Parts: sequence; C-alpha cells; structure tokens
Amino acid sequence: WPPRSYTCSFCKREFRSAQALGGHMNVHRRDRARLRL
Ligand SMILES: [Cd+2]
Repeated sequence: WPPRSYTCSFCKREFRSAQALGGHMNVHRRDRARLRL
C-alpha cells in the first residue's frame, strides 16, 4: 500500500484514489466476465 496509490487486495491492483477503491472493493463479486486471471 504505497502513499500516492493503494491496493484493493481482491484485484491486488494499484490505484490513485481512496473513495474509488472503497467503492471498487464493494463492487467485487465473482469474475462473470473475460480476463485470463
Ligand atoms: Cd479492486
């Protein structure tokens, strides 16, 4: 978890937001889409 960027844990993806991550983590629910992993 860097200063100018944060992780969702579930997508282990670094983002440049705060509230967008909180919301983006709550949007998590299965894959149900493409993407190899
Ligand atoms: Cd996420």
